[PDB]
Amino acid sequence: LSEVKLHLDIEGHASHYTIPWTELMAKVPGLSPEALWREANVTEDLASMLNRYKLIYKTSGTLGIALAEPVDIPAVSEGSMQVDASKVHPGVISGLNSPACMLSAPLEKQLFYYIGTMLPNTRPHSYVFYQLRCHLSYVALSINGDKFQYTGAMTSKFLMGTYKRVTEKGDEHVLSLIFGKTKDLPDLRGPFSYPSLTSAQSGDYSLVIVTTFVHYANFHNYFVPNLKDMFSRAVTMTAASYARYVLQKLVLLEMKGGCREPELDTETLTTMFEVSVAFFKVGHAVGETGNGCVDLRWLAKSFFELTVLKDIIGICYGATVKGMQSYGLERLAAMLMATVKMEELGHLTTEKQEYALRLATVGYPKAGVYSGLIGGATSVLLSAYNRHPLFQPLHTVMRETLFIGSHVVLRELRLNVTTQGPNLALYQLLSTALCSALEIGEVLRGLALGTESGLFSPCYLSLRFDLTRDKLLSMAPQEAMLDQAAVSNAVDGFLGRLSLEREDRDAWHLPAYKCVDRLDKVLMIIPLINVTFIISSDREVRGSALYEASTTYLSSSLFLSPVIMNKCSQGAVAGEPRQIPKIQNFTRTQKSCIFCGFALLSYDEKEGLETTTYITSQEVQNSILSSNYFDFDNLHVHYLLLTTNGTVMEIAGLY
Amino acid sequence: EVQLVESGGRVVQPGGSLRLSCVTSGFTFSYYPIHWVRQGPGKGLEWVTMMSFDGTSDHCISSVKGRFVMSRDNSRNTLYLEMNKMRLEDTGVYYCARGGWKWPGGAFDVFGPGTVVTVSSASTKGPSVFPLAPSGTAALGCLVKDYFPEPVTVSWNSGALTSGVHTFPAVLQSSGLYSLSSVVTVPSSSLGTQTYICNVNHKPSNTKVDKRVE
Amino acid sequence: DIVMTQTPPSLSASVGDRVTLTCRASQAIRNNLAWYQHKPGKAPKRLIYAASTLEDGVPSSFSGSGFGTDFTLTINSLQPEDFATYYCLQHSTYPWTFGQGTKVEIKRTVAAPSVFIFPPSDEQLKSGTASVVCLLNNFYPREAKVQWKVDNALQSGNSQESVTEQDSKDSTYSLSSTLTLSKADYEKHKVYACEVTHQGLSSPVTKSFNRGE
Amino acid sequence: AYPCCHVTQLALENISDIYLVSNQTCDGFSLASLNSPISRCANGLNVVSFFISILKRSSSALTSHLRELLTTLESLYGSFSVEDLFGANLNRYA
Repeated sequence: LSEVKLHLDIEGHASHYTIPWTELMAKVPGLSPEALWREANVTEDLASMLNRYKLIYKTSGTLGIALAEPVDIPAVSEGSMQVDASKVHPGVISGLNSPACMLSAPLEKQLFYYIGTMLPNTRPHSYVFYQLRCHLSYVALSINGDKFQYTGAMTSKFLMGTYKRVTEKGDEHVLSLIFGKTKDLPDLRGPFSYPSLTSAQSGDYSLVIVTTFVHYANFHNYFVPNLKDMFSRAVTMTAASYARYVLQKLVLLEMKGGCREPELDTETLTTMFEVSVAFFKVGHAVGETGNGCVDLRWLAKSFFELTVLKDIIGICYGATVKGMQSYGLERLAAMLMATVKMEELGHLTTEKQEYALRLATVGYPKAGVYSGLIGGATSVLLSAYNRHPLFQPLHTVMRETLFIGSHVVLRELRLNVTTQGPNLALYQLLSTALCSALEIGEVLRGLALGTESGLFSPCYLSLRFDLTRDKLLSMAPQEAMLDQAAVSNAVDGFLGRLSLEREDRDAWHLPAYKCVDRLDKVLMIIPLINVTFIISSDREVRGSALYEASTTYLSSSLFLSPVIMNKCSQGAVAGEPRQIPKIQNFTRTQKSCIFCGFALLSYDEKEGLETTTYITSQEVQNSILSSNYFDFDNLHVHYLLLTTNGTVMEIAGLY
Repeated sequence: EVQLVESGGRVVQPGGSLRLSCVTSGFTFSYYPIHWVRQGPGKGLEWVTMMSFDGTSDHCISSVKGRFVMSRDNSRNTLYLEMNKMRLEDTGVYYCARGGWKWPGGAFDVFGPGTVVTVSSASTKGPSVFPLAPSGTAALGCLVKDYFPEPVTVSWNSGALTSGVHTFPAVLQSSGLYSLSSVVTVPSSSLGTQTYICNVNHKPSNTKVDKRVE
Repeated sequence: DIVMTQTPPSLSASVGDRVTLTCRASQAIRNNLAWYQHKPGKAPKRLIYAASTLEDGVPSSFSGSGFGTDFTLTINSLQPEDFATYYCLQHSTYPWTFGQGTKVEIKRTVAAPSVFIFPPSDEQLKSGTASVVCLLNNFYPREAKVQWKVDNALQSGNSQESVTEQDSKDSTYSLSSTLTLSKADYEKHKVYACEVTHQGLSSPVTKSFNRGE
Repeated sequence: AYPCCHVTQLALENISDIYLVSNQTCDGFSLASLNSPISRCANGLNVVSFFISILKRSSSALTSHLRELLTTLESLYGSFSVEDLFGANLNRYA
C-alpha cells in the first residue's frame, strides 16, 4: 500500500527503477506483495539461508538432449463452426460430416475450473517455492492405508506430481516431480537455482526434481526412475497416444497380480507420475495453443483415452480425477449423437466409426441416459463381424475400432438396470462367436510378448465361461522360441480379465440367466432371437427341454437347455434328456439363408467347446459351407446347430 | 503479456512504396497467422489483408489486391508488409493482429499500437498564424492555416491560460495543407488589461511562433 | 463482399444505462462475428468473439448474442471508460468487413451554441487569401448545420467544419466552420453571414458582419 | 561504514527504497539495504527473488521500464554464487 524505488549498481551504472504498488496491487488481483515479502525471510542471515539451500536434493545427472514437440492438435479444418464450451447451442453442428471444433479459450476454463493451492507450505516445498495458488486439476490416489499417497497437481502450464510415504511413525518422506515448459516453471524462492534441480531439459521443456537429501535417499530404496526415458515419452508423444501408453501399462498390470495388493516398486511409482502427465499433456496442449479452436475429431480421440484411463485408475487405486472434464464437450458430443443412425453406424467409414464411438462415450458418460448408443456399438460389431473372416484373429485395424465401441457397452453392464437388453445381448452373442480358438491363440501370444493384442479382445465381454487355466494352455502358441513362463503369465492374466465373479462385466444382466440353478457350471449361453440356450454341465437347468450330447466319459457332462422367449420352467424337466439328431440329408451349398438366426457350435469331446458361429447373413453362411470349416473326418469333433426352433442338431455329412 | 508492435510508419508520395514491420513478442509466432486492419481519417476500421500461417498464400481485399505483398520470417518473429501504388484513400493508421491460432480459421485479438501512413506528396511547411479578434463575454483565437504535416502544438499564455481553450482538429484542405483553429473565451472585462498570447509550435518544420491577439 | 450494417451510427446515454448495439449481415455468417472497442489514439480491444463469448479481461457487463443474420452487443451497465466507438466484425467469408461502427457519446442536456464570427485578419489579407471563421461553442447534441451566406448567396463547398470531442468537464461539443476565399473575391462582396441550425435553438440564428467594422 | 552489511533475523509498507550490491562489491555475498524516507540489512538473494516473483506474477506490467528491470534483476540474480558460499567467512561485517 505504497510505492517503492529500487536503486542498484550495474557494473558502474547508478540505475534506479520505481515499482508502483498503487498500480500493480489493484491492476493484478492475485498480487499481494506483503505475503511475498513475508515468504522470503528477508532478514534471514546468510547462515540459515545457506542451511535451507543445502537440504534440497540437487541434480547430478542433469542433462537431456533436445527432443522435438509432436504436432498434436491439428489446424482448423477450413470453415469449422468454432464453438463455445459454455454456450453449447442446439443444432450448431449438423452432422458427423460437418467440420466442428470447440474454441480453446473457454474450454481451458472448463477443464481447469477447480482452484486450490499448487505449491503447498508443506515442509519440502515452502523452503524452495514462493507459494502459489492457481487454477488447477489433480490426479490423486492413496494406498497402503493412506500411508503412501501420490498427487498429480497440474495447471495449463506445468505439472507437479508429489509422492508421500509414512514410515509407520510420524515421519513423512516427500518427493515431487515438476514437469512443463522451461519458461512456465514456477517462481523460485530462496537462493535456489533451477538447473540444480533440473534432471532433463530439451528445447522448451524441463523436468525438475524437488526433495530433501534425506528424502531422496529414503525413496532411492524402491524408486529409481529412468528419468531420461520418462521425459522423452512425456515430450515426444502425442497427448492421445501418451494416454494409451499409460492405459496399456495399467490394463496389462490390472488383470495380472499387480494392483490388487500394489507393489511399491520403481515401475508402479513411475506409472503414477505418467498418469498425471497423460491428463496434463491434454490440458497443456489445449492451453498452450492460444486463442484458437481444437478440432473436435482430436477432442473425441484424446478425451476418449482419458475417459478409459479415468475408469481403470478408479479400479486399480482409490483414485480421483478432479478438473479435466468440460460439460461443454460432453453436451457437444451428445448432441452430435442425435445426428446419426445408430442402427446403421457400422455401414460408415473406418475413420467415421471411430470418431462416432468416441463421441458416444464422451457424450453421456455415466452410460444409461439414452440407451440407443448401445445399438450403435452393436452395429459396428455386426458390420465388422460379417466382413471379418470369422474365427480369425482380428487385425489391429478392426480390433482398435471394436475396442472403442466396447467401452459404451461395458458401462451398461456396470448398471443394475437393463437399459434395453436386446442390443446388449446381441453384442455379447457376436462377441461369443468371435471368441474362437485362434482369437485366444493370438491374444495369448500377444500377452506373452506384451503386444497390442494384450489390451482387448471381444472375448472379454462374451458369454463364454468354459475358460479356465487348463483350457487356455492347450490353445496357446506352440513355439519353443516363446518363454513358456510368459505363456503361463499370459494364461493367468487372461483368466484374471474374465473371472465370472468379482468382475461384474461378464454376467447378471440377461433375462434368461434366472433359469439356472448352479451358475458356476454353465459353460456358455447362446441368446438367439425367440430363444436362448444354456450350455452347461449342470443337469438341473430349468429350461424348455434338455439335450445331452454324446460327450465322453471324460468331461463332466454336456447339456443344452433351450429357454423359449426367456421364460423359465417351474422345475428342471425330469427323465432322460433328448438325443441330438444326426443329419446328412443336407446339401453343402445354399443360395438362401436357411441358417439365418441360428447358432453353430464346434466342440471337441475331451477339450470342450472350440468355436461358436452366429449365422447372421448370407455371406456368413456361404463363408461357412464353402470354407474348410466342416471336417467330419475328425470324429473327436462334432458340429451342433442351435435353432430358433429350440432344437439342437448335429451335422454329420454334406453332399 | 502478448505484445504486437508495428513500426513502419512514414510519409509516402502517392504511388510510391512503403514497407511495414509488425514485431510480435510474448507468444509462439509461427503457430499464428496475421491480419492487417486500417482506419482512415474520419472513417471506420477496414480489414485490409491476411497473412497465412505458411505465408505462401496472401489474400487481400479488392481495393488493395495485387498491390500488397506480405512476407513473414518466423525466426525474426516479424511480419513485413510491402505496399505498392499507394493511393490517397490508403492513407490512415494501420494495425496488425494475430488471427488463426493453429491457423486457418481466423479472428483478431488485441492489435498493436498502429503506425501512421500519410499518402500526400505535398511539402514540408510551417503554418501561418493569424489572430482572430473579438466582438458580458467574448471570444478570441488563433488561425493556424496551411501547414504539413500534422501535428501543431498550441497553448495560450505559454500554458498559463487553460480555461475555455478549444484547439480544434485540423482539416486537410484540398490544397494538401492542414488547417486548424484554436480559440478561447474570456470575460469581457479582462479585454484591455490581461494580455492574450498564442503559442504555436510545428515540430515537423521546427518553426515556433508567438502571436499577440487584440 | 458481405455488408455489415450496424445500427445506430451514433448513440448517447448516461453512466449506468443499458446500451444495446445492433449489427446485421447481408448473408448468413453463421456464428463468426466479433466486437471491438476502439478508443481514439490507442489500440482496439476485442470484446466478444463467437458473437457470444465474452473474452478474458473484459468486464462482464458486456454480452453478445445472435445467429446467422442479426447480432447484438449489449453493455448492461455503462461505465465512464466505456465511452468509445464500437465496431462489429464478420470473419465468415473473406474479404472480411467491419460495420461502420457505433460511437457511444455520453449524454448531456440540450444546450445551444454560443455562435461568434471572425472576419479575415488584416495580417492574412496582406498575403492575398481570406478566411472567415464561424465558431459554435459548447453545444449539445453534436448534430448541427452551418451554411454560409455571402451577400445572401448560399455559398457551396468553400467551408470546412471541425468538431471537438465532448469536453471532459461539461460534455459539450464545439465547431469551427472556416470559410475560405481569395482576397479578390472577398473585396467584391460586402455581407458575410454564418447561419447555424441547431436542435437547441428556437430558430436558426445568423451571425453577420459588413466588411470592415 | 560497511556498504556490505550483515543480516540477522519492520515490514514492507514502511519501506521506500532498496539498494543492491554488485556481484564483486561484497566478495560474492548478495546483500541489500532497506530504508525509510535509517538503514536495515537484508538478505539480497531473498530480496531479489521477491521482486523477480513480483514482476513475474505481474505479466501485465508491460512497461518497457518495468519489464527491463525484471530481465536485469534476473541476470543479476544469476551472477551471484551461493554455491561459492563455501566455508567462506560468514561474519566479515558488522
